Amino acid sequence: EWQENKSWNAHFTEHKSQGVVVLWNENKQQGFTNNLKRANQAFLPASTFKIPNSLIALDLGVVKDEHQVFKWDGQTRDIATWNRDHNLITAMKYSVVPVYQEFARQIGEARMSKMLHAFDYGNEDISGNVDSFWLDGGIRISATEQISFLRKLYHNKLHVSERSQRIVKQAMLTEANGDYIIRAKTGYSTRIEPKIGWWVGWVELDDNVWFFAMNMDMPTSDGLGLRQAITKEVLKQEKIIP
Ligand SMILES: COc1ccc(-c2cccc(C(=O)O)c2)cc1
Ligand SMILES: [Cl-]
Repeated sequence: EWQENKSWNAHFTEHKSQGVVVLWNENKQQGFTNNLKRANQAFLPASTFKIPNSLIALDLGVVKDEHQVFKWDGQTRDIATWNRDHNLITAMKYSVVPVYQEFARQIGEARMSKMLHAFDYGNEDISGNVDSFWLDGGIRISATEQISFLRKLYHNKLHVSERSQRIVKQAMLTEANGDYIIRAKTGYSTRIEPKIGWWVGWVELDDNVWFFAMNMDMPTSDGLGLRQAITKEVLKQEKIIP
């Protein structure tokens, strides 16, 4: 049911890094990873938390739809794409933390906690600031737990409306061509050690879906592109994508 393929470790060592890739073959109900223990190691989700955060905001009506404009608050931040108006699609695309912090404040601690328990999300612990716990609070989630959560989202089995789940899956759209569709979300955790990068989502094929969750050590922002590049090298090696 789970199989460990250490040959994938080469994809991390080539960049003098360390990490895990977890793949789940939905048709076969079989999982594959280079490191079974790290596959189950729990980290801060960082911006991968925008997936459940989006679902909750939509289902509570904090966000009406994917077109509602959230105006820039006028504070110039170090990420240029953050200093502009956004909707849910672009807020996800550019991982706009301040927009989602406003979501979290409107959701509030009580409803946020209830919804994460309902989602069985990670350790379900939101200790810390209601608008930063996923960056520097007590919430933790592993790669296999990310896949478990994503499988529910894909099948519309989370305890929010179908509409909310469809909109979030629209917002997760990352790449699409004649060969595959990727719906995914990046994360970059820097506020508490160890600094890591995330990429979680799935690859839609004609007759199967491959769910994936990867994280890797990320001492500097220079390596952020490796989150997707390493995942794609594994998918290519396993003949999942050309
Ligand atoms: C060194 O600090 C930072 C802080 C934030 C980012 C960032 C901001 C928005 C999107 C992404 C990204 O995943 O593409 C990364 C980078 C570096
Ligand atoms: Cl879509």
